[PDB]
Amino acid sequence: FRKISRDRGIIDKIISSMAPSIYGHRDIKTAVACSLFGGVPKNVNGKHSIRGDINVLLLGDPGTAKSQILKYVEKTAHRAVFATGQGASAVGLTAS
Amino acid sequence: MQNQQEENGSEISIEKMKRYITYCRLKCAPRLSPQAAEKLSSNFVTIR
Ligand SMILES: Nc1ncnc2c1ncn2[C@@H]1O[C@H](COP(=O)(O)OP(=O)(O)OP(O)(O)=S)[C@@H](O)[C@H]1O
Ligand SMILES: [Mg+2]
Repeated sequence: FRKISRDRGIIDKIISSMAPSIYGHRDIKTAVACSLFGGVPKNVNGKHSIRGDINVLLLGDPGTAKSQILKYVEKTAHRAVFATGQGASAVGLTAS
Repeated sequence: MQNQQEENGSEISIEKMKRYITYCRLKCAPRLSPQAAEKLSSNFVTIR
């Protein structure tokens, strides 16, 4: 990991490794890379809290392969939970 | 900077603020003085 991260083009290589079945959507793959790697959540002096994870919204016309990107993130991430609004065969987002 | 100011005393700690708010809520319930009433009665009718 240290050897491959020492390379200068590590970020572009990671972005290109995002979702190999998806073609030509480099900006989406970059946003997915930021969301998967994440930032640092910080609580300064206890009182003030700052969120440290990236929220990404893919707004697209249908047939633009957003779903395959979501399944790629599900296979890739450590703890990825898939939920859907229209469908029913999924874990709900509301606590019960 | 917040830690240095809390050591200085120009800002006090959040749990201590919570406990102080509880203390002041149970202990103190102020009254307005009669000399403080006519000023409110004037500064309330000038707005109207
Ligand atoms: N850039 C792309 N690269 C590879 N496959 C693509 C690309 N764009 C579309 N597809 C294919 O087009 C189809 C779209 O299917 P889905 O991604 O499941 O549907 P969708 O893109 O989420 O759009 P919806 O669900 O109707 S809003 C899949 O077979 C994808 O593989
Ligand atoms: Mg879809």
